[PDB]
Amino acid sequence: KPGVFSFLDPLAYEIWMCIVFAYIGVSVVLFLVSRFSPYEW
Amino acid sequence: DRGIQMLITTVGAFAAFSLMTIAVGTDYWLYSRGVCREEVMTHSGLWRTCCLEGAFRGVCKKIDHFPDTAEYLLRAVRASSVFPILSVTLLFFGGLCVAASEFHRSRHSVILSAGIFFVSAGLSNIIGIIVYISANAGSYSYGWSFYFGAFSFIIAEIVGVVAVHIYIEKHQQLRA
Repeated sequence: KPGVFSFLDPLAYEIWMCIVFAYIGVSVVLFLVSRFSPYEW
Repeated sequence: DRGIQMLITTVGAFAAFSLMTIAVGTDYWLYSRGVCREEVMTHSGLWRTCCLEGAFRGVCKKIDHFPDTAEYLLRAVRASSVFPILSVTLLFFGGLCVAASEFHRSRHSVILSAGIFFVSAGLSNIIGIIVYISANAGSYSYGWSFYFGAFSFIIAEIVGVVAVHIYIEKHQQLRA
């Protein structure tokens, strides 16, 4: 019986957790280098 | 919201640092079947693995790491665990900058330096988790110690964003 939330099976639960962590880290760094510079803003 | 932002940053930095030292100090990172001397259920940490059921309740020894250059580098980093410890120092350096921020109002770079320290420390955590998971694999469950490190990363990024926001608005007010 294909269990619900089975579409996450191809990637292990470790990858899904680290993808969320990587997404948050990239977003903060991209904001940091694009907003903190007086020359850029 | 100038007052609440500084209170959030000061409170958040203490929460991120306290969660980090507890996560490193405690040994409830992983629940696995093993021996703490047959093998039984054990709770493993960064330095010690200990059984939680059986006649050897609570008694345990140091974790050995060394039992292939790429494998050696991963094992050496994992054995030293420099990345989780490096995240402890960066929170400590970031906390000091926030504490010294309310002293030197003239210098606006001290609060921005705290923001960089929190953002950089979070990058040291995610790279620390990947090293820990990869070495672990090369049934199980994660205890609250592992999740403390996960929640210390999210708090560190949030405080870093708020710390950068405080510095940016100060230069905006100076430019006005």
